[PDB]
Amino acid sequence: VLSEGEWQLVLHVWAKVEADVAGHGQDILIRLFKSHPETLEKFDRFKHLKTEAEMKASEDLKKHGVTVLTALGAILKKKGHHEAELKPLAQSHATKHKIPIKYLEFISEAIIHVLHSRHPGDFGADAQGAMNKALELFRKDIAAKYKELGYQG
Ligand code: HEM
Repeated sequence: VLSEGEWQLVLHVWAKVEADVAGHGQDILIRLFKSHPETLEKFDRFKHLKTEAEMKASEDLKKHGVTVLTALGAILKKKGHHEAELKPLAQSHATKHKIPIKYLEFISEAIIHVLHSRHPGDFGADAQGAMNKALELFRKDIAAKYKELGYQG
């Protein structure tokens, strides 16, 4: 369970992310797709993007980065009472999108990298530790849903 002080560190940096949801989303998806190319294969609509410049130019990719960060932000602001928000997400990503838990670890690592690039003064070690704990809780709760449905990752 994160303490209240850890949730404050998380939501203090996220309020910065929300100043520019679309640029943050771009940087995070592009990092994910470059570091782990297999994840790009899950998206029929982005499969055609071959270079980082093509990814940066894609309005559809930018739009989907806003979708992802908007849903994550809604979960974070629930501070670990996020059952209603998480359940629809785990069901679609297990049974429709077929995303293994491992890929949620990958995108977590991209999120933490981008936050540290863009917000050094609000993302020192103590915030980085709280954010890693929040994303682990996110993954742990999804993985429980996966297990129930027969997908565990
Ligand atoms: C922070 C983690 C993630 C969040 C909050 C998230 C959220 C979302 C949301 C809100 C949607 C649209 C509604 C829905 O289909 O349920 C979506 C769709 C999708 N997500 Fe995720 N997602 C995350 C991670 C991933 C990852 C790691 C992958 C793939 C490697 C993935 C693949 C997909 C696909 C294939 C779709 C449908 C996209 C389309 O063709 O319209 N998601 N995700």
